[PDB]
Amino acid sequence: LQFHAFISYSEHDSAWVKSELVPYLEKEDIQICLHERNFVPGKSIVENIINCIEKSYKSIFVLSPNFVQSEWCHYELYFAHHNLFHEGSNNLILILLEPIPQNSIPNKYHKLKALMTQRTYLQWPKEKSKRGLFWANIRAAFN
Amino acid sequence: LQFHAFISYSEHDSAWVKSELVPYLEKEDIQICLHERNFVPGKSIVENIINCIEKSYKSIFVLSPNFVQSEWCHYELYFAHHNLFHEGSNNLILILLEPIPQNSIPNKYHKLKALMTQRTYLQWPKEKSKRGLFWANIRAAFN
Repeated sequence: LQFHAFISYSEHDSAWVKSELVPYLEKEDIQICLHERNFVPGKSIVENIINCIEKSYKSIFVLSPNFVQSEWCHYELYFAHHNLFHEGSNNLILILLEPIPQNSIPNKYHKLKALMTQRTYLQWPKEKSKRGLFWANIRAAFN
Repeated sequence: LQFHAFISYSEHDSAWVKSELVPYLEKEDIQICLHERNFVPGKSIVENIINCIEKSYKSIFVLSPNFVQSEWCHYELYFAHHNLFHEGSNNLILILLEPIPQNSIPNKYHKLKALMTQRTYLQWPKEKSKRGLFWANIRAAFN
């Protein structure tokens, strides 16, 4: 493994990932694989994603409605049968950054709906005093 | 019809579309639909796209490696069987903005690989003297 964490996210959520999640992980010596730094052309998105997933200890998915509408398609098409998304896998971390009503999810995304039904996700809290508890679950997932 | 043209493109190619393609079309009284920019709220990505396609005379796809890696998945998954992508379709216009080698395209993108195989696309030239034949081909598609 080359990375402690792969982070998969939508550009719509860029700010939150780059000001909160990424510096929090970097402060704790958690090296991150990202599409901006690691992706290479001459390779498909599928291959870059596969590289990050295979070289990383954990894979973090930053779930939001925007993530559903722009990023999930690749995972449904190519990664539905992947060990990462099999129930009882120690390496998946799902972060629900903003709520996703189940009926907002396109009906061909069968794996995404199966995962949301599982309810293993870590929810980002509206209340700023209950953050820290979020981070406690994150550090439990790693450290 | 409300629109003469739908334009599907990647944001990575925004510049070329907004400084070159769109003004060229607008100048000649062509009403343009965009699923993000001719916004409809209350809809998923799929519903916006199919909306634009059904309401427009032609559908223009601005093909680039970036388009393949960020936009095509939705079309393979939800629209592969649509009449728009049926061979011998008067209504599809493919613009090749930047080259896409066959091996960079994921093998599950069957419809895209078939379309690229037809080689009916309009290629954007590096040399500025072969433009104009390019633009003349565009206006040809539209009168």
